[PDB]
Formats: sequence, C-alpha cells, structure tokens
Amino acid sequence: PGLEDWEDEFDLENAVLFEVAWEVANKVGGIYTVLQTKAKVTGDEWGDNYFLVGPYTEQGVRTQVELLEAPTPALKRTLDSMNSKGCKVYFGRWLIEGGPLVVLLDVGASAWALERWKGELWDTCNIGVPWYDREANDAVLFGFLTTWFLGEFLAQSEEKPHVVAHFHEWLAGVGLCLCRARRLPVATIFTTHATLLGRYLCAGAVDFYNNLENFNVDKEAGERQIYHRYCMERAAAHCAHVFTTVSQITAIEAQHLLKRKPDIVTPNGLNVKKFSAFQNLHAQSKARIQEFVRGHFYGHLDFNLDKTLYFFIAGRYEFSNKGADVFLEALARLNYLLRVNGSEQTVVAFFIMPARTNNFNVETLKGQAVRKQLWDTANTVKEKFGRKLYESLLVGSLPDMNKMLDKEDFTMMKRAIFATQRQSFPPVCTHNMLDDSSDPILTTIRRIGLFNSSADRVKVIFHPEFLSSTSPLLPVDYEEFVRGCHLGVFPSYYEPWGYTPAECTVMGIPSISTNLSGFGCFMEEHIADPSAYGIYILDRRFRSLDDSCSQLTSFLYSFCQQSRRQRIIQRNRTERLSDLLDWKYLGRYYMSARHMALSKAFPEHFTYEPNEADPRPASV
Amino acid sequence: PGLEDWEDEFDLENAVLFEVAWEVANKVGGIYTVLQTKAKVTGDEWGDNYFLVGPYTEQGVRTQVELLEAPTPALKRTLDSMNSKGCKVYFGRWLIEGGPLVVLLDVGASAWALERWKGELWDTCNIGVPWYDREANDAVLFGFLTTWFLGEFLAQSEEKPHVVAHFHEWLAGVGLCLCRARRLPVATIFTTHATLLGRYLCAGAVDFYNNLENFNVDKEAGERQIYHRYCMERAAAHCAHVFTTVSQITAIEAQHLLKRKPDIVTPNGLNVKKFSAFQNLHAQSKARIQEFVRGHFYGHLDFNLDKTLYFFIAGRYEFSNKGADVFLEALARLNYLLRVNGSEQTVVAFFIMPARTNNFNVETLKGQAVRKQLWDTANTVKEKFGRKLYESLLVGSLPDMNKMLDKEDFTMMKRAIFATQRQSFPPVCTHNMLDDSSDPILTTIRRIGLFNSSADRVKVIFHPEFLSSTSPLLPVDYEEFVRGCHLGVFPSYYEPWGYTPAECTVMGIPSISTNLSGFGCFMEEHIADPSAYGIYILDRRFRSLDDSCSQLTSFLYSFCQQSRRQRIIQRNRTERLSDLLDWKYLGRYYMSARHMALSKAFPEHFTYEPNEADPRPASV
Amino acid sequence: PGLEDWEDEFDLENAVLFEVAWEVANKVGGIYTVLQTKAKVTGDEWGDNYFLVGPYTEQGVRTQVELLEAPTPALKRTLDSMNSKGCKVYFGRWLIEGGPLVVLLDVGASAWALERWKGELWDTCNIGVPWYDREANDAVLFGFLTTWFLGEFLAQSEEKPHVVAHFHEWLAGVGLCLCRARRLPVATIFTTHATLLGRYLCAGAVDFYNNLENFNVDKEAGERQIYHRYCMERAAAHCAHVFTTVSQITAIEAQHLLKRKPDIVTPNGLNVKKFSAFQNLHAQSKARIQEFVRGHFYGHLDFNLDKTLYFFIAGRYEFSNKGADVFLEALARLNYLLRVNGSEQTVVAFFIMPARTNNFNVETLKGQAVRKQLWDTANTVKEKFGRKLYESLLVGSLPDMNKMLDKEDFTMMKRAIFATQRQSFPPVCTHNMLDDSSDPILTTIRRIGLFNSSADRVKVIFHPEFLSSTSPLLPVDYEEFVRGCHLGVFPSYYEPWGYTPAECTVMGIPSISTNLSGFGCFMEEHIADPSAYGIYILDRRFRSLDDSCSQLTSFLYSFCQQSRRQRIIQRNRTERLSDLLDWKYLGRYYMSARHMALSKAFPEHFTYEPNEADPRPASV
Ligand SMILES: O=P(O)(O)OC[C@@H]1O[C@@H](O)[C@H](O)[C@H](O)[C@H]1O
Ligand SMILES: O=P(O)(O)OC[C@@H]1O[C@@H](O)[C@H](O)[C@H](O)[C@H]1O
Ligand SMILES: O=P(O)(O)OC[C@@H]1O[C@@H](O)[C@H](O)[C@H](O)[C@H]1O
Repeated sequence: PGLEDWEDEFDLENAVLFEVAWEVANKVGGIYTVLQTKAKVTGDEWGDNYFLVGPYTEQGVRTQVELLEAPTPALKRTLDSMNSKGCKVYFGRWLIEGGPLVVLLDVGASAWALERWKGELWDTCNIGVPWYDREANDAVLFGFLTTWFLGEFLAQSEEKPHVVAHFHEWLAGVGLCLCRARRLPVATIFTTHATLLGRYLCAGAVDFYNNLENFNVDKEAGERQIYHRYCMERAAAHCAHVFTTVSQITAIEAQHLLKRKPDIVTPNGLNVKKFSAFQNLHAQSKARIQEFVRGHFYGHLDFNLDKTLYFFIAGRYEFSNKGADVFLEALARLNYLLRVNGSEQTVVAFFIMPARTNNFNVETLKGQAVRKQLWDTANTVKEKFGRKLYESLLVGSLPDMNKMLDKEDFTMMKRAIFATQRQSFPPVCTHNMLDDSSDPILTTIRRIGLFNSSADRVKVIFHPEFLSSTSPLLPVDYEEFVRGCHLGVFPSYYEPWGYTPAECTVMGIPSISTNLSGFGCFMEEHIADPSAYGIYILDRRFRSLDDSCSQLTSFLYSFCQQSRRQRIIQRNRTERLSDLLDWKYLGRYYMSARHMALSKAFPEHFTYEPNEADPRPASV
Repeated sequence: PGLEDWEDEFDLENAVLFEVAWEVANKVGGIYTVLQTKAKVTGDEWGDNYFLVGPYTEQGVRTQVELLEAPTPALKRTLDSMNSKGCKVYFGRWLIEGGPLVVLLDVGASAWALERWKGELWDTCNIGVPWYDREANDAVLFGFLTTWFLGEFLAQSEEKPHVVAHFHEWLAGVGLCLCRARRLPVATIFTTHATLLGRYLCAGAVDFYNNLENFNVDKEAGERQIYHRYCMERAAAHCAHVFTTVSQITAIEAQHLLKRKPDIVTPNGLNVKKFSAFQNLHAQSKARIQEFVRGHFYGHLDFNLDKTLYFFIAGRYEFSNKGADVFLEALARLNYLLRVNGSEQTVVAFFIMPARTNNFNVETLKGQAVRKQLWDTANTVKEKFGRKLYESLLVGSLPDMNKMLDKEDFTMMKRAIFATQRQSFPPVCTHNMLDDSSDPILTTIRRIGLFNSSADRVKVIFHPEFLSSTSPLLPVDYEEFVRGCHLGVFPSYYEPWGYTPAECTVMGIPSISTNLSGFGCFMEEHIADPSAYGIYILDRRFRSLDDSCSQLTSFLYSFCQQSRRQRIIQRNRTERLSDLLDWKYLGRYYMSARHMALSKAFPEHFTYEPNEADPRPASV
Repeated sequence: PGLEDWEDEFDLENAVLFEVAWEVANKVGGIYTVLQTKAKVTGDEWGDNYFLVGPYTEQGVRTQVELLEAPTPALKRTLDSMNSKGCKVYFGRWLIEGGPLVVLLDVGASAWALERWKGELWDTCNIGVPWYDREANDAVLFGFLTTWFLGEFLAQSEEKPHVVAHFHEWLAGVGLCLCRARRLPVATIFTTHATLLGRYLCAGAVDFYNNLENFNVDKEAGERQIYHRYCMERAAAHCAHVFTTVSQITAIEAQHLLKRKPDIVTPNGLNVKKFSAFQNLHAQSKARIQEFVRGHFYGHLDFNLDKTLYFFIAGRYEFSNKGADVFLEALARLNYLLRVNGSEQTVVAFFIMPARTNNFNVETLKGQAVRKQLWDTANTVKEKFGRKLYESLLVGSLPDMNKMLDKEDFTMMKRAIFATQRQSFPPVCTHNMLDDSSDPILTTIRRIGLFNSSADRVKVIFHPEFLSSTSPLLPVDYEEFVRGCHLGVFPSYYEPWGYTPAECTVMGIPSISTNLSGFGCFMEEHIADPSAYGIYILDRRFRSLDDSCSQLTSFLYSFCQQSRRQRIIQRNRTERLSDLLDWKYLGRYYMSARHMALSKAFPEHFTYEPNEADPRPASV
C-alpha cells in the first residue's frame, strides 16, 4: 500500500539529522517505544545520517548500549575536543531493532559549568531555575551540552552540511532555544507529546475542558511553582521552525495554552509484524480464561459459560483519568437492565490496575487448588474409563455402564465433592489491600452493590498485580490475556494518546474509547461510520457525566445483544484495521515535518509544495 | 576402559597402509558396514596415512564420494602417469563417519590389457580364468591395477616408506599374489570373512561339519566349476605374511580347507554410540506391538496380553542356514507343553524374512481398520464422558452414571461391535504368496499344526516385507521394533559371523545363538556362565538335530517360566554387555595383525613381542 | 435464524410418513448422504412416525442395521402376515445420526410372484420389462411389495391414519404408480435427483442443452433400449400428487423431458456441525502442501513459494462432464499470459480423479525420500548448532561462527547436496498409467505443452489414487487437503447437483462453478453480486466453448491478481456462507412439499396457504 517512497522525492544530499530526546537509551516513559519503533524506518530513509542525543546512564549503557568508534574523522575530532575541554561524552550503537548511532552526554560531569551557564541563559532569555528542582538543572545542562556539541560539529566540519535538530520534550527544549539563540544554521523541530499544565489542571480544577479560553496560563503556572518549566516549554515551542503535536486534542490544548497552533499533527505508531506473530489464539485464550473463572467461581457456577462476555480495562492506577468510575456506574446500570429483562447473558469485568498489595488472599488460592484437584480427578477417572471401555469393547460387548466405577473412584469423586463446598460468596478482589478503607475502586463497587451474588448478572474481578507468565494463578503475559477478551472499555478523560487502546485495537479486539483521546480522534477522523469497525467513540467533550454514562451503558447493552455471527463479523472487521497504526504509514507525517523544517531553515536550497493528501468508508 | 593406546607403543614413523577391498564406496555385502565402522578408529591411529583401494562405480561416486586433489606430489605424479599410460584412476574422499582417503580404479577402462595380463598371471602362478565368469576377470583386473599402482608408488617416491597392504576377499587376493610375486617391499595381510566352498558344501552335501577331515577340496572345487576361484583364494591365503580370519569356526574351516591355520582371529565390531542414541523405549515399542497384535487378533482376543511373550527371528530367507525349521518344531513342542500344563502364558512368534509377495491380504487391512475405528470411537466417547463428568462435578454432584451415554454414543458403540464380528481364524501370514505351494515356512507351519486357534498358546506371525517406517500396518523401522521384542532366537547352522544377533545383543535383548557361529563362539569364549547374561548357546556341532531341538525347547521353556523380576535382571545384565562388541576394543586385534605383518616384512626395523593378553566372570 | 418451527404450524395429528428409497441402509449412490443427513431433522419434526422402505442386503444389515421389535401391535400383525404369506420382511433401526425406524424388504424372497405381478402391471398400466435387465425386475418387485405393505398396513389398522408416501428414484416409482392405481388413501410425493435420459443424451449427442424443445423423447428412449425405464419413470412422475426436483436445471430438464413442471424445488443440504469441527487449519494444510511440493520439485525449486497459488479439481473421472478440458486449456492460456507479463506468481494445479493405475512411479518416491533426508539432516544440524550456541553463550562469548561446523556435519550436508542432483524434469503424474496412450488428461496436457519446465509459471500435478491418510506420499484425507487449497474450479457441463463444490464452499474455500449446475443456480438465485462472496459463475448455457474458456481464464487471472488482504477478506466472506446449505434451512422446502401432498390428498381435513416467502445483498 502506502510506503515511505510514494511521493516525497527530494534532494537530500549531505544532510544530517539529530533525534534529540532525554530518554534515548534510558527507559523512563512511554514514548521510548515510539522512538524505538520509529528508529528503523527513519534510519532506513536516512542511511547513516541518523543520530540520537541523550543523557548517559550506567545501567542503560550496561544493558543495551554497545560502545563503538565513530565512523568519520569529524566525529573523532569533535569527541576529542569535547572530552579535552572538561566534559565526558561517549559514542556507540543502540542495541535495538534499527540499530541507530547514539551520542551519550554525561550531565554529571559538567557540574562545574552550571554557574556560568545559568547566568548566560538568563542573559539570553531571562529564564531562571530554582535550586531545589533537581530535574530542571539536568535539562539545562543537557541543552547546553547539546547546543555546544552542535556548534562544534558544524564549526569543525571542512564542508558544512545541512543539520536538522529534532527535540521531543521540555527536558530538551533548552537545546532548541539555545541553538536558535546562537543563530546556528540548523532546522529545528519541536514536538510535544503532553502539555505540562494539562496534568496539573485536570486534577483539582473542575471542567478543564470547558474553560480553555478562560485560562490565563501565567497565574496557574505561578501558584504551582512550575512557572519556569512552563516558561522554557513555551519559549522552546515559540522559537521553533516547525511546531508539531502528537494528537488533535493536544493540538487544541497547545493552541489555547502555548498560544501557537501546531503546523502538523504526528500520531504515534508501532510495528505490527511482532504483534501479528487469527482465531485459534483467541479461542485458546478464551478457554483458559474460562478455566480461571471456573477456578475462582467454584461452588457458585450456576450460569452458562457459553453465554458469558469478558470486559476489561487496563492502564496505570488513575481512577479519574481512565474513567473507571464511569465504567463501574455503567456496569451497575447494565446489571440492573439485564436483571430486569431476564437475560441469560453474563458480564465478567476485569480491572488490571497496579495497587499497593502484599500477598494473595486465601480464597483465590483455595479455589485454584480446588479446581486443579477437580481437573486431576476428572482426568484420572476419564483415563480409567477409556481404558476399561477399550478393553471391554475389543471383545465386542456393550459396556456395562454400572460397573466402570469402583470404590476408589467413588472415593476420589466424593473427596472432590466435599472439596467444592462453600458458604460465602467469591471475593471481588484477588489480593489483600493495604489501604482497603481508602481504595476508590472498592468503595465504588460497595456503593453500587456488586458482590458477585447468585442473582447478579455482572461479575467484577480486580487484579492489581502486574500480569506475568510466572503468576501462581494467572501465569500469562499481558498480550495473550488481552487477545482472548471480548471488549476493551477505556472511558478516559485526560490522555494525550492511548497506548493501551492502540495495542488493544491493533490486536483485533473491539474497543470503546472517547473523542477525548488522541486515538479516538484519529479513528473518528480517518474512517467513516466507526461503529461498524468495532470501535465506539464516547462523546465526553460536549456532554455531561450522566450523558457520558448513559451513552456508555447503551453501547455496552448494544454489544451484549449482538449474536455470535455479528460478533465474528465485527471481529474480522477490527482485524483488518491494524495497518492504519503502523509506522509504515504514520511515519510520513514526521517526514513532512522534516521537509517543512528544511524549507523554513534553508529556502534557497529547498522548496516544499504543501501537499496534505494523507479512506475506509464502510463494510455493510 | 581398554582404549587403542593401552600397550601398543610402537615406532610407526613413515608408514602407509592400504585397505584394499572390492566393496569400498560400493555397497554390495555386509562387511561394508565393518569397513565403514573401522575406518574412523583406524584413521585416528594412522593419521593421514590411511588409503582405500577399490573399483569405481558411477552410482557410488555420485552418492557418497567427493572427488578431491591428492595432498602429496608423489600421488600427483603417480596419478598423472597412471592416467597417461592408458588407464583411468580418480582420487577423493569417502563421505562416511571417518572420512578416509580413497583411490578408485575403473576396471572397465583396462579391457585392452586383459589378454596380456592373463598370460602373465599364468606364467607367474599357472592360474587360468574361464571367459564366462564375468566376475573373476574383474578381480584379476583389480589385482593387476592394484599391484601396478603399488609398484609405481613405491618406485616413484624419493624416499621409500614402509607400505602395508591389507586385503579382505578373494576378489582382491590377486593383488596380494601379484605383489608377493614381484617382491615388492610390502607387508601383506589377508583376512577372510567367509570360505568360498563353505556355502557350496553346506547346501546339498550332508553333515559338512562332521566331515571336515574327510574332504579333499580339489574335487569338490572341480565338479562345481569353481576350481579357479578356490585356486586363487587358497594361493592368496598361502602367500600372505599374516593370515587372519573373522571367527573361530571360520578359523577351523580355513585350517581344514585352505590348509593354513590363521595366526590371529579378528571379530567384527560396531559403533555403540549411534545405537545407544533404557526401559522407556522398550516399553513404548512393546505397547505399540500390543496395538498391532490387538489389530491382527480382533474378535479372538481371549488371552491376557500382560502375560504374552514376543519371539522373533530375522535375516535373509535361508530356511536351513538360519535354522527356521528347528525354531518351528521347537515352537510346536513348546505349544504342546504349555497346553498340557494349563499355563496362562502365550508366545507370539515373528518371522521377518523377505519373500516373493505382491500385496497385503484383505484380512490384515480389515483388522487394522477395525482396530483404528474402535480406538477412535473409544477416544471420542472418553472425551465426551470426561467433559460431562467435569461439568457435572463442578456443581458438586455425583455423576448419574446412567445418563452419560446418549443415542449417538450407543449407535457408535453398536457400529463398532458389529464391526468386530468374525467367523474365521486370523491368518498366519500378512501377505499373498506367489509360491504358496512351494513355500517351506508355510508348509512346515501346516505340518506342525499352528493356525492361531483359540486353544493354541503359541501364535505365528509371518512378515515377509522389509520393515519400514512407511508401512501401512507396521510403520516402524527394524531398530525400534527389535528394541521391543522379548527374545531373539537364531538357530543358525552355517554363518561365519552373526550381524543380526550382534545387533540384537548390542541393543540389549536376550538372544539365543549356537556354538556354530562366530558370535556364539566369541561370547562363549569371552565370558563365563553365559546363561546369566541372557545369552543361551545351542550346542549344534556335537549333537544331532533332535538333540538341538530338545535343547532349544528347554531353553525356551525355561525363559517362559521366568518371573518379571528375573526378566528385568536378565535384561539389565544384557544391557551392560554392549561394550564387548565395539571397535574401541575389537580394533586391537587388527592392530596386532598389522604389527605381525610389519615384523614379518621388515624384521630389521621392527620387532614384536607376542603378547596375547586380550573377563566377565558372573553376576549372581 | 430460520428454524423448522418458524411459520408452518399445522395440525399433524395421527399422520405417518414413509421415506421410500432403494438405497436406504445400502450405500450405492450419493443421495445416501442426503437421506442420512435429512433423517435427523425429519424425525425430530415427525417424532416416531418416520419410516424408511428399502431392500434388504446382508452386508448392510450386518454393518449398520440393528434388528429390533416394532413398537405397535399393527406392525406386529402386518409383519406376521407378511412373513406368513410367502415373503420375508424384517424390522429394525438404522445405525445413523438420527436413528430412524427402517423396514427392509427382501426382493430375492419373492421371485415366485414375478410372473403374476408382471401380468398385473401390464394389465394396469401396459408396462413391460425385458428379462435381461436384472435391475428393473428388482424395482418392480420392490414396488409391488411396498404397495402391498402399505395396503395391508392401512387395511389392518383399527383406526386409519393419514399415510404419506415419499419416493426418490425410478427404482421406487413402481410403488407410487401401484398405490395410485389401487386408490389407497395416501399422499404421494415424487422427487427426482437426475433425469434418466440426461446422462445418455449428454454423451454422444451434441448440444443437448441447446435442443431441449427439439427432442421427441420417445425415439431416443427407443433406440437405446431404455424405453421401459423412461416409461415407468415418466408414469410415476405423472401420477404424483406433488412433483419435486432437486435443482432448477433439473426442473427445466424434467419439464422438457418428463412433460411436467415441478411444483417445488428441493436443494440437497448437509450438516455443517461436523465439518466445522478457522485460519489455523488452513495454514497448517498449506504448509504441509508446501512440504509436498518441495518434495516433488527437488532440484528445480527456482520459484518463490510465498507467491504460489494452489488450484484443484476433484470428482469422478468424467473428462467432459466435469469440464477438465476447459480447465486445462484455460490453465495453458493463463500460463501464456503470466509468462508474457513477467509475473512472479505461480499456479500449481491438482487433479484428484480416479484412474486405472498399478503403483507409484520411481521419481516421486525418490523425491519424497530426498526431501525427508534433507529435513532430517537440517534438523540434526540445527539441533547441534543450537546446543553449541547455548553452551558457548552461557560463558558470555560471541559465537565463533566458523567453528560450529565440523567434519561429519559437512559430510552430511555434502551427502544431501549430491542427493539433490537431477537432470530431468519433474513428472506431471505421480502414478504409472495402464492406458497412457488413451488417457485424455495426459494427451491434453501434452498438446497444450505443460511439462513443469523452469520457465513455466503453471505446474500440473495429477493424483489419480483416492486421497487417504495412509498414503505413502500424501498421508491425508480429502477434507484436510481441500481445506488448505486456494481455489476450487469445477467447469461442469452436466451435473444435477454439485456435491463436491458444495463441500468446497461449506468448507470456506472460494470456488468457481457454472450456471449449469444445481449449486450454481442456487447460489446465483439466493445471493446478489455473487463475485464478492468468493463464488464465480461461468455462463455455459448461453455461450460457446471458446467463450466459456475465455471467461474462466479471465476469472482465474482476476483471482491471481488479488492481494493478500483481498484474499483474506474474500475468504472470510466465503466462511460466513455455510449456513445457507444446511438442512436447518433447506429442510423447509421438503416440509412445504409434504404440506402440498396432504392438501392434495385430503382437502377435507387439510388446507395450505401458498406461502413462498423463502437475502444476502452485499458486503462491499
Ligand atoms: O468470544 P466468542 O464470542 O465466543 O467468539 C469466539 C469464536 O469461537 C469459535 O466459534 C471460533 O473459534 C470463532 O473463530 C471464534 O470467533
Ligand atoms: O546421573 P548419571 O550418573 O549421569 O546417570 C544418568 C544416566 O544417563 C544416561 O546415561 C542414561 O539415561 C542412564 O540410564 C542414566 O543412568
Ligand atoms: O493462502 P494465503 O493466500 O497465503 O493465506 C493464508 C494466510 O496466511 C497467514 O497470513 C494467516 O494465517 C492468514 O490467516 C491466512 O489467511
């Protein structure tokens, strides 16, 4: 389909690009995966002219960085001068899929120059940094060393090439500000993945999404003592040849907060080849989740397991940001509706959110051991029955069915039966809370009244611990378990881009998101009639909370009323949707951003035609 | 234990050895495996001075010979002269385990010189060859080219090394005779694996083993028109520095026929590493043979399969040489004895001997299909029963055993039951004979009256076709099937060395042989109280036929009366016996023969001390 | 969806139905499976009032019939009188999925009455039967005993119920003619699956489908001496309360040949549950077919196997009826087109048609053995390499890649390499023809020039033998092999209904049929835009041969030009199409036919409203 070499035929000649980011070869956040995935295609387009600028960490260099010698004499002399001037910079490869060249800068080896660098920064842009941040000083040092390295590289080259600088986050924006300050012949691109004040204002302040035009950012930066971070972020955003954002919602957020409309939007992608390794895997995962729910619900298995649906929500433990309260309230409403209608369907909800636990509870382990004992007894009895039937059937005689069970088989069956006796109800959580009184999820469940009762048609399972293949009760990784679920509900409120819903959708599981996330807006914009492809968008921007909850309840009820053939068709449609989120297509927006940057920086040599051409209308 | 480098520390210096044999890189007989196994250790001792002399075949060079360039200039010039004088000789490697150097001589490229070579051979030793043999002419040509190559190699070498020639069979004895005729400074070793007149005299003539001293070999060579072959064989045997045989029985045969006592006996060995890849394999093979006998004996399975013993005899279709008649008569006697004693044991006899068949019979395929259908029906019913039991047992209720079978399960069971109806008796052979009237095995079975009747305690299975893993009814190779059998009975009359009993014993299966084979004599001489190690020797030399049969019957009855613990102990003892038949130990006799040859050829440089030192007394 | 109990709510009361057919409990033709599949649902609707009338065979009663006692006294007395009057009739169950009640009539026990029955038949309808048919006499006897049994059952019942007779083929039409002759109060349904003269006229006569209105059936029945069979068939068709056919093409055939328009069309169905046991199975089958083609094409594997397509045609060996010549000519044309366009795609054609063979050819077995040896060598080397890499990697050292291969590994690789040497071309057929000179398929292949050459882009594989799981080279059943193929092409000319294309389509494999078959017309009528669902209809009725061939070539070329995503979507669409051909829906037409029959026979008690209501418009 649409490859990188479609329509951007451009004279690249002697051009070098720097992918400056604070997290390269240092796993801190989530856009680490974005850089790791984009590196392969970007380097394939760029050949050997792709560099990454980032801080040095002993752990990172020990685990995934292989030190090497730089291939050009210019890098040799620049590194020699850089080490001989009182700093410490190393060179090597990044041990990832693409294997790009990396320069690592040790911010701890330049503490002597912070006093003069702060003064120069103030004399250049009137930016001050308090002494107690311990993070902004690191950003300032990283920017100073980055701009000094760029200046030395351009100055010491016999022939000056076209250098492109690309920064990603406000810990690196000081470098962009400084390189623009010193009038270096460089093309600067600034891309933001999350507004700094967005996270601060969403928590505490109410109706942050209904008051964008009524926010005078200066004060809100003032009272939180994050004024200087916003100052450098906004300054770096302003003095950029091309300004870029990751999603539309963040685009409006930056426009109303950073006071600059982003020129191009660049969604985050991923490599679909590794995830693709498609119904056998889902069937196996569903069967083994059936095994798990049989283990947990021993002694209360009064509902058909062929008409049960599995819902799940995952991510970091943010009750409000992920909208778990909305999901819980809508689950209660759906339980009420199903109980009224007398339906045979059952909904089992999973909640994978980290919490502060110590060990498992006795009930879950007891149930799992009981299930294992029942399975073993059934296997032993069925093996004995099969052997007896085979031997009695070779002699051409009908099996006398009343004599295939003897004393010890009855003893084992009886032991199993008394093992499956229970008077209480299955627990709603599989661990022991250390803050059970202050837990919001459990408090909400208690308020809405879901205790896995016999009459309840909706079951709630809370699994705080990270999902691992070595777990005593769920020895499975995140990917395989997600593959088997029926639907993923993410009623998020504030999220610049949804990594988890993207992973769910690329997997081929129908998902529910909001118009309030980058993924939701991307899907809504790039396809028509999204409901047919297994994606349901919750309108949260132009609606109240009760409206958002009723709509989500209606979506869930509509999903629960679908027949098996309808679910199969919807699942096939969502299967044939993974290629929209791969870097093979999403990498073109970054390339267009680069072309804009070169056109702005060197209009004499480069000229760009503003082509914004780039699709899935319908299937029924 | 005993390695090659134990006690033969000898100054080898510049010595070259030629392993002349007609079959090298050309699979014809059985000692091909002997050479292939001995090559690795002999070359390891000899370094790069190990050569093989043999005829050229297009198929052999295409399948397992890689042509190469000879590593020494002497070989270069000898090959160049050899090709330039009117012959055609190539050089290369043998694609086997050891990878030894091979020289291949094309006997079809020297038909021009046969007229003069026959005259020279007659003028040298008065040996004539008739024109209609088509095999002795090839031997004469091979010997002439071999001796000419040796003479050219020794003559054209700047420094003359100590050359050792080793021949193996009368197709190569002409070379030994010629090299001794031309007084070449070579050490000649002649080893025979089978006397030529032994096979001719065993068939037809009676009591060949009771009249060795009353045989005037000249006439018996005369009437059969094999006089010249015996002449060259005996002449080559006489004019050898060291005369060697493969087994003791062949030693006496050569002494009373070739009129020369062999100096050293060299038994054939094999590499035990590949065979060793030890009760799991036997259990699996026994279970699958149980599956086969269940398939064959459908509708007549009235005997316990936990008390059944499996006997087998294999090899080429020689009724008298392998003594199958003795085995059949003794099986009839044992059936009579077991029927009298009212024992619950059952003996199933296998006969793996190639015959002239066309296809399988209908009965065996029908039985196998019936068994497969029964197995499939049992598996389906047992799966359904297990699933129903599991679901009914999760709810903590005892299985109502009278409702786990429904209409279609009863239908399938009934269909199987009417499928297992048979009025006739199982066939004694699994194929269709083209000479059923003239078959000796079937005639003997009919005479002794074993038709697999219900009252019969001994079952006979005849499997003419080669045992292959792709067979429709026995998809198994020889090794795995032999691993699972209980006992291997080989009442051989004439066999210089037993490859099949050796393979059976190295495998770890108790076996019965005779004092009339090389393997039997070897085992009897090298261990004390052989009965405890799972080997039973039948005394056939000093006894009549009726005596040999009664002794074999007694041996079989004693084996059948053993308990399970006794069988386990005997099997472990026979397991710990494989290292006696490996080239790691059996290769020392060849090395001693080489030392004798060098001592005889060049007494000035070499002197040997006649050490004949080389053990398993008992275990209960 | 649409079940049997949708809209036909009707007072059935005391009604009995007889499913008269000559093949019940006697496997002869193909509609045996139709009856076996329809029995379950028909008996479920009918309770215990479903009977089958058919001849007695010892083999059938021994293998799949369980004799039982009839549950009603009326059947007791009728059977007693029937046996006491000089005939021999038994009672029992049919050992099939539904388990319906069966009455079996021995036609060989009533040879005494044929003389009077022939005279009575002639005096009733002037129908004569020649003495040398040996099949029409059996039909006459079956009809006489059937009508006598029906008359005795209705006469001897204390209260007379509403009896329904259903016949299926002209071997049973005599019964319908006789019951209509004797004015029994019975509802008669006649259904034909194939016109008798259709098969006779398609062979020999030209343009049978362009001359229906110009055929005066009397003569063509006359010259072939099949006049009396057509006479009884047409007479039975005329004197039927309801006339039924299996397909539209047969409907027009009966209208223009039997001179009676069929009231209702009843397509044949099947149970989709057993076939459904869906991409994992196809992937496994495709991989193993890749294994097979690797084995067959050793030494000529110069084409990519990831861009190869597998076509297949199967059925009985009818060159003209199945249109194999058209397929071969179009394959040649497509090979020409692909060779011109320089495409990388390759087409491998399979031909599963029984022939008169004796054994396999040497080349195929040699290739399979070579492939097995290569696979074994690769596995051994890869295991050794993995073990060495693991051990050398535990010590934290990079693998010295130049030392992981030693002498014996190189020897094995070399042996494999010389094993894969071949000078000739792969054979077009895997067996040895006994009539290679007179074989039409091979003659056509030779004429069109497809010898599996290197430059050829289309490969032809002919597999005459029945496909079995025990085959030496293709140990697979029909179902699993068909599951893995890419497309099934059936350019049939004369076929009343396509069992093989129906099995292919219900499996989920895109298929090509003609408007000239029952399946093709059914699909064309019941869906709109058939090309989107993976079915391509060849217009053969209104077109010449060259037109039919060009259209098929265009269809194949269009299929070959599809991308992988297009193929996946088409395959999912054809997956979601199996429920159209199940008896859960196709069984309603038979039920409507029954209601028509009861309305015609007893208008006083029953009245039917002519509802002909019964759908898949499109997806893209
Ligand atoms: O999760 P479900 O709604 O039960 O669907 C799971 C379905 O099970 C089986 O019918 C097949 O494996 C289908 O391929 C799969 O889609
Ligand atoms: O524990 P070890 O001394 O290594 O002995 C373990 C031996 O390994 C292999 O040789 C065989 O499986 C033996 O049956 C087993 O006894
Ligand atoms: O036969 P093909 O055109 O190669 O399609 C086979 C395809 O292979 C893999 O991509 C998947 O298993 C698909 O589910 C399957 O459809």
